[PDB]
Amino acid sequence: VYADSFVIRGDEVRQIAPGQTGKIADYNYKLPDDFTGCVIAWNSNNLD
Amino acid sequence: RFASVYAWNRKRISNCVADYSVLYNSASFSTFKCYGVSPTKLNDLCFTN
Amino acid sequence: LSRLDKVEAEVQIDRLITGRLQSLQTYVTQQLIRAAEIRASANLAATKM
Amino acid sequence: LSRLDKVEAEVQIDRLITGRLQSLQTYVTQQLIRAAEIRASANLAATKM
Ligand SMILES: *[C@@H]1O[C@H](CO)[C@@H](O[C@@H]2O[C@H](CO)[C@@H](O)[C@H](O)[C@H]2NC(C)=O)[C@H](O)[C@H]1NC(C)=O
Repeated sequence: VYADSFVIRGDEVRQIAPGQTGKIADYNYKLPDDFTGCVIAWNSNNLD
Repeated sequence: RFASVYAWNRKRISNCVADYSVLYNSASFSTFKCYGVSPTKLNDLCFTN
Repeated sequence: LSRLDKVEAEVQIDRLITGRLQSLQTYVTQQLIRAAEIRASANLAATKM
Repeated sequence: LSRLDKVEAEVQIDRLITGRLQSLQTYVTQQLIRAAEIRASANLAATKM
């Protein structure tokens, strides 16, 4: 179980899903289109 | 100023080259949902209008 | 495959595959039924010979 | 078609069309196989006549 963690600006959380494309999915981190796994995201303005 | 939604402003972009990558790379576009075509390939197509 | 990217194209391709493969299964079934009819005619022709 | 509008109904219709069309292809295939059996019996009857 690889756990991969990073930060992204709120409305870009849509980009992460498998088969998406755009700034994160194109140039930073892409999920495989047959990904088995879970994407966990939560607000961090209280910290970051 | 844009149009109001009831009277949408329509412009024919035609007889011109269009790189859609420079659109899609704009961090402004919170929504860029496409149908029947995928953004990664738009530059491989040409369209009648 | 020019318009769409793989994750969407796979759904479109699967529908053409389904219909093209069902067209072929219909063809090969029909040719098997009709080949049995020709072999009946060939056995009859051999007997008449 | 009383419950749903077109964009949703078309998926529901496609499922019924698939299953109803496969029902007919099963019928017509089996009726062809069984028609060959009748034609064998008819040729035997003609020969016995
Ligand atoms: C609308 O105006 C903006 C600001 O003048 C243009 O912004 C450029 O957009 C491209 C594509 O994302 C970037 O590569 C440039 O770096 C941007 N320039 C600046 C100064 O921010 C934008 O090009 C214009 N819209 C269109 C469709 O051309």
